[PDB]
Amino acid sequence: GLLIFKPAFPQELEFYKAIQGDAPLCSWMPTYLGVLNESKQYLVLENLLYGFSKPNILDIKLGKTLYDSKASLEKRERMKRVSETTTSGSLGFRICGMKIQKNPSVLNQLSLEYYEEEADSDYIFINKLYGRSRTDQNVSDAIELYFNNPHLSDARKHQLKKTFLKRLQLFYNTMLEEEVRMISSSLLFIYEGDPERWELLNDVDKLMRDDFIDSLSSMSLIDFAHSEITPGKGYDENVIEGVETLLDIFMKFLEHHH
Ligand SMILES: [Ca+2]
Repeated sequence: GLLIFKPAFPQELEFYKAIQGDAPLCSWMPTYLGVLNESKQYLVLENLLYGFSKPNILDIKLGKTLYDSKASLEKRERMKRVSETTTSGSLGFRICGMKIQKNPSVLNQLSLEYYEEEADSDYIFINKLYGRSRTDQNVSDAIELYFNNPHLSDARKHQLKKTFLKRLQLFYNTMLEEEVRMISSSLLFIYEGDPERWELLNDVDKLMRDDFIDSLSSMSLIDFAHSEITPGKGYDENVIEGVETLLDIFMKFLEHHH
């Protein structure tokens, strides 16, 4: 599963084509490889899950404003409602979903309405209703829940929080330099839930993802159907505000853990 096939939206295709010592934006994105035709067209992308044994996935939507210019006022109105009623409008980001290995301690406290199990795996899908119902006060706990893998020691969970903080510092620095406007893009977090793989790699976790063409965790930026390059227009303040909040949250994870 080296590759992903995503239905092509012309604006997302144009964004990948336009893009592809602070890191450049492209280094956060999946590698775009081309298109496949059916006709139905698909974007062919690097699979960000490739190489993980038990990937644990967190999708976060970036921005207070959640519509672009091309939006019909019907969806413009729907998107203002989403922003106004979730952490998007207050904090600049919201949890969109997760797919994580179930932790018995977690499952006991989480409402049945917030997730979908299966018999065929140890994985739960944490749904949109969960992410939309997070408040400014409990959203930090929701992120700590993501990391609460039953197979990882407290030392490894902490390492990951620290590594992702560093990625957020680097991503913030990238965003100060990029002249783009990105609407409803996601940061995609992935970490390795299999501690045999932590053994194999001796707990060494690359800050930046290996260039695909020529990791125990990764942070990526995905979903560019409402993105475009905007040279001369300055940095994306809308997105950076969400990043600023994530930085505060992740720095707080490190408090008290001397
Ligand atoms: Ca080893």
